[PDB]
Amino acid sequence: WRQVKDKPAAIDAKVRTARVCPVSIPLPGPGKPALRTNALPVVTQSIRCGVVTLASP
Amino acid sequence: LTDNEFYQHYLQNSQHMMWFLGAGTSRSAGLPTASDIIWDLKHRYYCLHENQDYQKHDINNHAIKSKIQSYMDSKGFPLQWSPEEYSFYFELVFRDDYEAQRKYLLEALASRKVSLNIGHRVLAALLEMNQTKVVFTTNFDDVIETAFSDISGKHLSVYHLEGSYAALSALNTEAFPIYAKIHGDFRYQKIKNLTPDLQTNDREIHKCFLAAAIRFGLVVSGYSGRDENVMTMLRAAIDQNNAFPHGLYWTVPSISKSEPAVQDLITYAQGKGVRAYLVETGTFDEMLSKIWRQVKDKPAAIDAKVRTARVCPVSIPLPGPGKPALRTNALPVVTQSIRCGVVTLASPITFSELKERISQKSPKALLTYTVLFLGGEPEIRKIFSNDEINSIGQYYIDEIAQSVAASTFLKSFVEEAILTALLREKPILHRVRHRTHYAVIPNASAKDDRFLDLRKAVGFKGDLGYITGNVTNAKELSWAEAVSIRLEERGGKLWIMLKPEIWIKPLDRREEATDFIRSRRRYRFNQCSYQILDAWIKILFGSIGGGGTVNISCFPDAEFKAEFEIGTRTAFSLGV
Amino acid sequence: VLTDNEFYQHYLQNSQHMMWFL
Amino acid sequence: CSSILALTKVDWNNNTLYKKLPVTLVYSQVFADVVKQTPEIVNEIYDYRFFM
Amino acid sequence: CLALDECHGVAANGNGLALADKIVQSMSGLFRQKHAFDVLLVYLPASWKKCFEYDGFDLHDRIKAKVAPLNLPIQIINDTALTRQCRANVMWGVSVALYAKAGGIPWKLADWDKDEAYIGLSYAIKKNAEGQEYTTCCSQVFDPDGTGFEFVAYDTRDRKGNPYLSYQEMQSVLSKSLHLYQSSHNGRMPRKIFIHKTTHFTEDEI
Amino acid sequence: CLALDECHGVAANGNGLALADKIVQSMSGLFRQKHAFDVLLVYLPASWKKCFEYDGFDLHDRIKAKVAPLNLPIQIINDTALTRQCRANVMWGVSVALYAKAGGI
Amino acid sequence: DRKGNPYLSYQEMQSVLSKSLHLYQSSHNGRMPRKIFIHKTTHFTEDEI
DNA sequence: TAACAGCTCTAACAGGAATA
RNA sequence: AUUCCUGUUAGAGCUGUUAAC
DNA sequence: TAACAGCTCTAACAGGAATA
RNA sequence: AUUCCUGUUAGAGCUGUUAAC
Ligand SMILES: Nc1ncnc2c1ncn2[C@@H]1O[C@H](COP(=O)(O)O)[C@@H](O)[C@H]1O
Ligand SMILES: [Mg+2]
Repeated sequence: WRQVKDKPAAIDAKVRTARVCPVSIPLPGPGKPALRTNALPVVTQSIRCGVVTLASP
Repeated sequence: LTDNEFYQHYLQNSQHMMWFLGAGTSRSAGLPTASDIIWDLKHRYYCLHENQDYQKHDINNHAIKSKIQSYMDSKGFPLQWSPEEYSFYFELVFRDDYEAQRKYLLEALASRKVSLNIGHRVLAALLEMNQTKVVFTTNFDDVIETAFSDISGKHLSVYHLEGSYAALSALNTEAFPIYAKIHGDFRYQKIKNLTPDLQTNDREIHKCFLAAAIRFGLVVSGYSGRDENVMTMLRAAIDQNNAFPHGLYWTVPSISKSEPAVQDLITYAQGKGVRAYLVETGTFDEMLSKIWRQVKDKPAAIDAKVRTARVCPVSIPLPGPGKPALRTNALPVVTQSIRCGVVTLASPITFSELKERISQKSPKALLTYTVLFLGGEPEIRKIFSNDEINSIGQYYIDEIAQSVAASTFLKSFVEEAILTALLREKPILHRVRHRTHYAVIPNASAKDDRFLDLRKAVGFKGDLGYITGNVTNAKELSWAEAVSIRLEERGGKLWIMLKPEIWIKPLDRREEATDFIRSRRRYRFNQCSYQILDAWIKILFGSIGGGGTVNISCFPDAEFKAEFEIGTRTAFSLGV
Repeated sequence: VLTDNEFYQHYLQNSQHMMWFL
Repeated sequence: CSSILALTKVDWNNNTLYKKLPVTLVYSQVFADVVKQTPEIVNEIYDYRFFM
Repeated sequence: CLALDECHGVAANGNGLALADKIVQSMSGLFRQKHAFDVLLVYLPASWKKCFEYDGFDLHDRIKAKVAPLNLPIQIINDTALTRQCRANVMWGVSVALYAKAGGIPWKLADWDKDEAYIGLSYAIKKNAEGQEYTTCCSQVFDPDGTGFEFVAYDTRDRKGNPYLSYQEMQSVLSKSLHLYQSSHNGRMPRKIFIHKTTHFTEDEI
Repeated sequence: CLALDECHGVAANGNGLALADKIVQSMSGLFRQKHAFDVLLVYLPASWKKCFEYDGFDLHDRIKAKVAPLNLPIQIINDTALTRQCRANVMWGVSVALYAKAGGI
Repeated sequence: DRKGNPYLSYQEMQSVLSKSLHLYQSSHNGRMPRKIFIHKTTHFTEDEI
């Protein structure tokens, strides 16, 4: 609806597409003068670790 | 080649003339151009990915155009109005979906926004009345089809790429008029509009153009080159025997802004022996308007549709006088036909010459040029000797209103004649200011009984007023009541206009009495003006404005006499 | 399969005649 | 992105090509300093030509 | 005009407020002749550097804050502008600054949309004795229906300890911004509003 | 604001174009505060009559065309509005003009 | 550009009228005007009509 | 293209105030 | 130019009608 | 309310001048 | 302070996770 054309004023006042609180705009395709950033990806999705239980806070 | 010589050349041989109209005529037909299509595509593309409201921002705004173009340049797309852009944006938006591309191109160039103007209608009239037989076009929308259907009332045979070879046969069997679209209708699968499709030419349409080259000469308008396939087809058409029997007339709205491709093609054609000429004739619409103007014996049936302004609209009739009624100052002159005298001169005469002869001789007659004279022949003999006069005869004006409307000389002559008639037998003096006539109460005879009613008209609170005298604070200016009398041609009727005025004896010293003229006229309200107009009607006509048909003749004792009859009651009409 | 954006383009080009099943 | 990029170019007080921030941010910072120093300005709004 | 002599004396005292007020009183001879001149060129010598900057006080900031309600622009010039080697750099700077302070517009954003207003909010620190003070002010750079374009800042206001505007304060400053934009464009709504904040927006602030 | 005294010199010189330019240039003090006001009441003393209207020129139209792109409405007031016999006439006219130029309708 | 007479030609009249209804459409979200009144102090030539 | 006719307009001035 | 349009003085612009060129 | 972790910004100084 | 914002030295405000009061 945000790209439908020639809509009467009353309808747009009625709907107004409410409001977008959690903004989420799509990232474009990877595409193909590239820029090289300093970020190294980390693909370790999970790790194992230890827990100790204490008798006192 | 100057434009006027091109017009004369085209008019001389208009029966053998192909036309070539690609994307240039559509600009003026109410449908978007190539640049408008590109900008629309950019608008959809930008609004689609970057989620923005489509109708919130327009497309012909400068700021939004710059922002969208900057966005397009951000993704590395072509910069500005450069080749391989229109096809590029089409293939970008529609990602090689020729059905959707066709549907969009149909919707943008659909047959609802098109409003035919003079150019397309004139070309369609040339098609129907059979001067131009072949109209090639690189254009998709059915502007010429709609124009021909509107004007001729007959279905037009449009040719395209689907059939392809249909046009060539029509040419061979002389099934004119033919309207072959080199790039085909948008109603069909193949449109041939992208750059990759614009490098090749259909074999059969190519052959049809080559064959049509020999038969007629080409006039190409609204075409700026930039197409390789059409340019090479034209070049191949040049490179054959008697390529154009009537020369290739390439017309551009501006010679200076014409692309170099057109000029070098013209030079190549001239080098190949044909008489191809490049001319500038302004826009396509003006060119076709002039061409239609020079057309002789255009049928009335089609010309009633070519130029709808030529026919007279708004002939809305007026109702009856049935059922407060304003009383105007117009006296209807019911005289329909009059008699005048004509003198034939051995040498041509000028209206100015006759006017100066009037000024010098000052005869007791009237004359005008068209030489119609009203009065006695001996007066004309005084004005013109026997040597310069060939014969003296009669003239009859069967329709006075049409005659005065047609020629302003007749208007002035009849106005002067009726003015002389009205003041012929009356003491009221006759003067002129600029080009108007004034009947003014004379100074000496201001005590006449026929002025007493007028004396009542100007009187204050019913007492006796004043008609003539001297200004309150002027050295020598003298003032009198007067009426400006004029002739008005309204529709098919003639009326006498009376307007009460304050005449000033010195002509050039009228402004010095302006305040007085204002002061005397401050309180001439509806009742007072009604009284003055009635008094002036009585003075000028001798009868009160009830059921009267007083008739007045000018020069009653003359062989050529004009006898007018004016109703003594001014125009009136009760409210509905 | 097709990207949602081209589906939006096709819907918007011809939306006068397209159903809606829910 | 385009709005901010264009906004970083209309700082007349700056005599270089651009800034790090849009002129809105830098002028809001400058007026924030001005107001922090002088509390009796809060009532009225002021043009950029004064504090630039 | 000449700077009144006691300013030099207060230069020894290290009293920034007194120095600024004395400078304002020195320029007071120019209050009546506002029509004659467009831009004032206040010069602060290096000898006054002791009062140039110190904790809780900014000399140029105080001077401009005092002179702005009187409606007369100043382009303060210190020894830096004289010192600075490259003359063309400083000359471009001062020339553009003076032309824009007179009332002219050296340049404008090409093909800028007149229906979009770009709000920008920032803040500053006042180191109070007991706590901290956050001063938040807004600015607008919209383009009116005319050819020139506007650029106006204003305070967002009684006391704030955090730089996040609450519901009331943020809606008030945005309503004031909306009225400001309406006043220029005959009363037309802004079809799109940009807000640039240095810190994140709170849930109530949005 | 106050008009420059050079306007008087230009008016004595009888130069309409320069007079209009000087009147417009006098507006910079208000232009630094364009947001502050809605309508500007420009007054012209009778001593400038020599440049009010002459051939190939009209001061009112020049001023209106010079300040139209600057978006500030202007209500020009001559001495006539002051010396018109009646007062409610001038008051009604000026008030309705002021309301129309500041807002509208 | 230049006009020697107060009567608009074909192209100028069409351009002015185009600007007019485009302004109306912008102020009417694209809706076409149904009645148009063009008042002129002088008579319309054939080109203007 | 040069006059001439009418119809109508603006371009400069001047100018007084709503039936008395 | 708070307004209004009433006149004066001029010139153009269109139409024409002739004479041409 | 008192620590702890991170993100981020301003407060005060100091500081050289755009491929060498 | 014609300007630019790179560093240094610190502190605050936001979030969180604990301990509670
Ligand atoms: N009114 C017009 N009459 C004649 N030619 C035109 C007109 N408008 C545009 N053109 C020509 O059409 C060309 C554009 O066609 P194209 O760009 O090939 O689609 C321009 O270069 C113009 O020379
Ligand atoms: Mg500065």
